[PDB]
Amino acid sequence: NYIVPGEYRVAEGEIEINAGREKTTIRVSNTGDRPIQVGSHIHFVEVNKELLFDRAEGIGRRLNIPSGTAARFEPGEEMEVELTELGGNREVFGISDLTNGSVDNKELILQRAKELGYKGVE
Amino acid sequence: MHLNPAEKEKLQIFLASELALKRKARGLKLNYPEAVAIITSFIMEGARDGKTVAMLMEEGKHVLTRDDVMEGVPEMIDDIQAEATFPDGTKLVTVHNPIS
Amino acid sequence: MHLNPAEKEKLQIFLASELALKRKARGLKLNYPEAVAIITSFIMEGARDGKTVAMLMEEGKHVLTRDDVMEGVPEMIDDIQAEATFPDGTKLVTVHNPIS
Amino acid sequence: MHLNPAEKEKLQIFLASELALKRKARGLKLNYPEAVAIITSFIMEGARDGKTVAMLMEEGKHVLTRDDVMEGVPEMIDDIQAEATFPDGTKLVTVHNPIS
Amino acid sequence: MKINRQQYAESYGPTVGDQVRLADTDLWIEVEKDYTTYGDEANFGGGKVLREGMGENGTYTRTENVLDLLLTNALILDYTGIYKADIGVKDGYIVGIGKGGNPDIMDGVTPNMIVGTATEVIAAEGKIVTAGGIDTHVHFINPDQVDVALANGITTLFGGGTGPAEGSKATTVTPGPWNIEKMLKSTEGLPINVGILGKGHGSSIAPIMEQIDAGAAGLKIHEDWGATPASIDRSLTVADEADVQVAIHSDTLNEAGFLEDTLRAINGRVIHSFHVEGAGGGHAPDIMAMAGHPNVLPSSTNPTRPFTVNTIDEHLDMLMVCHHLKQNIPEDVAFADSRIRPETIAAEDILHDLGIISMMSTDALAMGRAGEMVLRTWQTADKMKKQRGPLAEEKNGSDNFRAKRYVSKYTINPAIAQGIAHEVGSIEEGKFADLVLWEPKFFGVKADRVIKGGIIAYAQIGDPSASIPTPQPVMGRRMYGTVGDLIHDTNITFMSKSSIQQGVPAKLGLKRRIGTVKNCRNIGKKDMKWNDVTTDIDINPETYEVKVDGEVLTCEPVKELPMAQRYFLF
Amino acid sequence: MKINRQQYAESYGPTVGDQVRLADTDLWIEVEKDYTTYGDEANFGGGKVLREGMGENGTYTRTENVLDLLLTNALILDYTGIYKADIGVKDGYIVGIGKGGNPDIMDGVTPNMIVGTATEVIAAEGKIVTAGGIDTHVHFINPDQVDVALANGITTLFGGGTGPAEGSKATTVTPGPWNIEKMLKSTEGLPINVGILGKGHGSSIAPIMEQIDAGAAGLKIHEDWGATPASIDRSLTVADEADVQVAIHSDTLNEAGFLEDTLRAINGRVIHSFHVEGAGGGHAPDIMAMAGHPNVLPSSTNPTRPFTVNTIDEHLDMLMVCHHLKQNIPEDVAFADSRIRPETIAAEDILHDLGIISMMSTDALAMGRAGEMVLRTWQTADKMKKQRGPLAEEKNGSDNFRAKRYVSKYTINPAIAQGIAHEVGSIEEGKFADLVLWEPKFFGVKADRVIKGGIIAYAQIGDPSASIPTPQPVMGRRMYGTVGDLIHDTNITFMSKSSIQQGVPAKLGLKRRIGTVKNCRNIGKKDMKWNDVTTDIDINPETYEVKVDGEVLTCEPVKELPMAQRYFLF
Ligand code: NI
Ligand code: NI
Ligand code: NI
Ligand code: NI
Ligand SMILES: [O-]
Ligand SMILES: [O-]
Repeated sequence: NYIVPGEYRVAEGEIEINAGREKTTIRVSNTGDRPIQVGSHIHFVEVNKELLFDRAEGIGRRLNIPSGTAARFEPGEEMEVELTELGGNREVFGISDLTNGSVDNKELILQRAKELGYKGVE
Repeated sequence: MHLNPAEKEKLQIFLASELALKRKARGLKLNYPEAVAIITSFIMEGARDGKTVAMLMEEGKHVLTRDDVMEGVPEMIDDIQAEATFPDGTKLVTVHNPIS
Repeated sequence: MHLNPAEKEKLQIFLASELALKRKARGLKLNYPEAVAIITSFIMEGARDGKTVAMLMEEGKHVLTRDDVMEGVPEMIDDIQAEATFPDGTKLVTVHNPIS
Repeated sequence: MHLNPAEKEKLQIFLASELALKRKARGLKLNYPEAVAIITSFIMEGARDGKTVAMLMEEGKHVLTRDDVMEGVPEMIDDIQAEATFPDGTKLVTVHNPIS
Repeated sequence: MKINRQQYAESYGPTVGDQVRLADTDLWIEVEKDYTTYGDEANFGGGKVLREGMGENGTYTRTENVLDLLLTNALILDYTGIYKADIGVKDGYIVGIGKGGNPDIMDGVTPNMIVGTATEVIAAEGKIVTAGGIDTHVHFINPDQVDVALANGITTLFGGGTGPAEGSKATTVTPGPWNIEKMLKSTEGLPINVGILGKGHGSSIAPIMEQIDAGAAGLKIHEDWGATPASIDRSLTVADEADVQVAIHSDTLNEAGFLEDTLRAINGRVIHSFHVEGAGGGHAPDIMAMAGHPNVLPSSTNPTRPFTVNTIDEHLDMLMVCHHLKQNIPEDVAFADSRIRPETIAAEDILHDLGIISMMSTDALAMGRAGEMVLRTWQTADKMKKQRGPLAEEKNGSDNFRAKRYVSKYTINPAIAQGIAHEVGSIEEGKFADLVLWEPKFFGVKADRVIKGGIIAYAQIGDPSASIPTPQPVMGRRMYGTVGDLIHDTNITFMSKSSIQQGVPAKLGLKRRIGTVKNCRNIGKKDMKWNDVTTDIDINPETYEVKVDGEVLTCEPVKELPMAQRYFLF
Repeated sequence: MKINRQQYAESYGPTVGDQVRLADTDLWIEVEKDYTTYGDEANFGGGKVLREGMGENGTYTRTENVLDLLLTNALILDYTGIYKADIGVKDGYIVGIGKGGNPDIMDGVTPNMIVGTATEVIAAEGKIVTAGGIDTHVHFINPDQVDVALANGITTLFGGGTGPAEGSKATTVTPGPWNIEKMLKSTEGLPINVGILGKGHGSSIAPIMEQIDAGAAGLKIHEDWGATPASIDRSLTVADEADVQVAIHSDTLNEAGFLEDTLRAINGRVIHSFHVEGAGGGHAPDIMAMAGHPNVLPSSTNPTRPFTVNTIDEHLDMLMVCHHLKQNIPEDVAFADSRIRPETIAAEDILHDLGIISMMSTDALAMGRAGEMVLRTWQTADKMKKQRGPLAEEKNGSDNFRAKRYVSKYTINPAIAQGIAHEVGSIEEGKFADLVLWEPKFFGVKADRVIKGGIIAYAQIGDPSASIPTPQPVMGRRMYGTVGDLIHDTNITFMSKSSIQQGVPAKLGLKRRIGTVKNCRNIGKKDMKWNDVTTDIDINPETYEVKVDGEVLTCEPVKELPMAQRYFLF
């Protein structure tokens, strides 16, 4: 009966984020000498060039982490992350200008990524 | 005096603290704005005294305790912030969870 | 603190009362605004103390007497009104003919 | 109370003086606005006490001395002026070189 | 991946089934539904979602389904529901309630709620958002009353007055074409919505009607100007022609008639009965029986709300002082005792709880408190829960039914009564973006931010000289919506159809948004949201006992209220 | 007859070779030249010179070389010089700097500086006069911030915001055509010059450009909206077409790139790098390397200015609170430690002293203090003199070189960066009469009188009820320039060329003077007055050590500053 003004009484249970979307785990390495932190909703293939990973596996995807959070890579740090699929129209424009259209155009995205030196185009 | 807008406003905080201190002295459990005023004025006076930001971050957590304030007031106050002129100019002090 | 307009204004009354009380303490017969301030602040502090409206209507008539104030001041003050937050919310107190 | 604009403003001076006096009492050397506030409030309270303009011109030079204030403050204050209601109405007091 | 609900609520605000305490009351509201897609919540800041190519679309121009403003993660409390949604605003109006963001990459984005280059963001996660309060009993006595109102979440003032003239100090009346014109011009500088009431008095039509044509938004019948059968009749005939509302403060003295005579003069026509309980004025002792009738839209004013241990002592003396009554004159004492009645004040609490009194209002500065309409609504709901229990209609331990019943009293119902609910009074698509954000700990007490026409007009904010806006002193302050010419675009002057047709705004040089009063004459009690009950209210002329359905309505006064000494410095 | 120099300076202010201490600093400025004719000094009062037939000409009409206002005996401190002159103002502009009076009887009167029937007089003898400060990093969060700015001698606010919305609390952005229009209207009531920045984010041109056409004066790129290569690129393409400036707060997180990636996206185009040291935001840890590049116009914000013993503790906690970071989450702690760095803050002091950082600004209410840009500039110059000595460039024991280098940082350089130096930013003939008078004892601390468009807008003045204006309480107050319609003629709203051509002021009913932004795209670091140094700045990624010309830049934090506890009540 102690009253905390404005307090919550949350319901039981847990909230599943990005329910029903394919999840993918990949290893990612910060090959640079400065820290890189990556937000939940950046098209993963378009992150900093100096992050080394299988760039193809970032296409049409983003981090499977709570909305508004980020993953941090210290200089030289390699770790696994889990990705989820982009939704809506599955189009990306801007950011690093690697897509500018449907994320289905994997061949074009990778060509641009490779030309510009985004590490891990295989 | 050449009072600027902040100096005029902040006089109010000192006054509210004086009011709240009188209420405390006559045995009242303090409410939300009273508690906030006391701790805020404490920070500003501490800056004037030449204490460091770190000293005030520590001291600010011991100005009022839960038995000095009404039920729920400790949980209403997540932090108290004040800017004041230290010997090295204006600085921001944040006292986190001032009343346990 | 989240001060609303009334809270800001009413700080002035407390301050004017503090000023007037210092003047009284050094032996001055109080004037019209001084007397009004003292009685008004008394009402507001009484509400904060949790007194009833009826208690304050009674007590307000005994805060200052005619020998505390200048000639004509008792007759200038027909009543003093203040609103304050009681335990049961804001209420109006009117003290009629506070100084006999 | 029927406060006019000047009465409202001048409450601030009294408040700033109260603040400054507390700072002095805990052993601080006073700064420019603090010193000005103390001397100004002194003049206004002296008028209320019924002193003459000439008395206050004299007394105002002995309220604070150079050891009460920070380096350079005496030389920053060329004079302090206040208007207050004397028994014979509003008058201007100027205290020249208040702190030697 | 899953997030526990405590952590979810801390980050995004509450979701379905979660409850939130209203201030320091015993009242809990429960999230009924949530428009989000879990994982695609909108939020703004460093590394957050609403960034170009991500949650913010970088392609579309403003016209192409992009918002001017998104309020993210709002807990809406409204007559329409208690639920979680993003709120999208464009051109000063609410255009979308749903889920905002970027359809490029997010699922479930409401099609006209795109966050684009043009979009400002307000974070509402962890806030309760309500419509701005609609106060329909305002005496325009002291311009300082506007900030008082804004600070407690009021965004529309309907009433009358010319400042502290005796007519205005007693009655919500701006009399005649000239005073109305003057006050319409004054209104250009008031940072709140306004509608002006003319004097509902006369025995010929033309003197009353010319006030409507001059720009009044309604009429007030008040006993101080003669609440006679003639004045009642002529005012309602005008109102029926003009499509504006009439408010009444009836003949307390029963000089020209008793309640039944006032009802006969009304003759089934629609009317807003002010301070229906009667301490604020009206046929002694039985005026509150008005609230049972189908053609009456009944409101309370706030000082009787709720019934407390100081209420009677306070009100008896207030009445005596205000009417210059003498304690040693038996007619004066008899009058006061006939007007200030614990029996009807106690019943008034219960009639609110039952949905028989439909509206709250202030009576600002003429027997009511400009900044306490919202405050006292929730204190009343809390008292009733404590004394009467959860209402039978409630589910899952929540107070949602009561919360919708009570929020309606100061939002949608006054808007409907006044003929302005097409513009204001609820959080619905197509209505003006008058929105109030509340921290739950301060809910109903002190508004966080008051949005007027889609721009913040008033906020609790700190030191303007500080590095950040939160350091002390945190106080209510006017924001940019009130400055310069923006005050014109963020506020509405409500006016009669005829004054608008006759070009009064152009004649007077009014630059504010002009709102039309309409659809006031073919409504009734049935149209009062969640408060639509009609019944035979009996008030015993000897004992003042109130009966509904054969049952005496009574309750005890309380010694303490929530939303009181924990919060206020005085 | 001869006058000793002490007495001369007491009567007329200082003359050639005399020095004046700036406030309670160790900084001395020396009068370089004097435009007067000794014996014919202008002055005003009983029995003084500026009287009809004497120093005031009684023949000429206003059009005939007569001034609206003469500031007599000013000690000018400006990038153009430190010197003694009368300043003549007409039609709100500075029209003459030289010697005023009456050619009838005085030698050496500048031909268009006649004191005539039409001439007002301000006595500037014993005052230092500077241009009004130009703050280019303003968050429009709380209208009370304007007086704060005026009180410390700031006369132009460039930035963005809609009030205390989260977008505005984080970023100097007024997003989209509608919010821009609303804020242009609000600006009509703000007694200061204003220019508004749109959101520099998008992947298509049109959503960004439509903000320029709507009336924005520039753009802000901020990481909170996605400081991506695309947003950088599109904003600069817009800016190059529109002739407006772009400000950047870069990707601290290095999410889409490191500094070199941001520079590649900029691609040699002109850009204003905000809080270039990086505590205020930007590529961790090396953003300050921007200040070495020829196409970057670099500014600091004020809370790191200068490096003091409380700076780090204060900033670490400020960052944690503002970003809702937790002390027990290692990623949060790592982020904070990567962003708040004594190594770069200490170097920032020195980079200012060397003329490598060209500008100061506030970051008002979003990590900076609205009334301390001028204050902290001089505290920095003072610290550097104490720690590094008089600069090699100095002569005769004066600090004139340093004083010109530093005054330029908050006057002319921000004006040049923004494309507004044709109107404001220095005391030169042909520019708007935005002038600040300072008593030397209060220099840089509290302005005496702030002149806006040739009328006093703000002053430190006393009791309005007193016989004279000097009795207590002396406080900062708005003056007649801010009242009624005079606020329109004394202030400038700066706007893009396209919005002006498209008639936005007429569309919105703007009555303020309209200033055109221009010549922003073919400037660079070389155009920053007294602060034009380009060099390779190396920031060690491991240690954060800053090197210039192979030399580590470091200095100690100080325990005490001038212009601090001697002056302020809190
Ligand atoms: Ni009434
Ligand atoms: Ni009324
Ligand atoms: Ni920034
Ligand atoms: Ni900023
Ligand atoms: O009323
Ligand atoms: O910033």
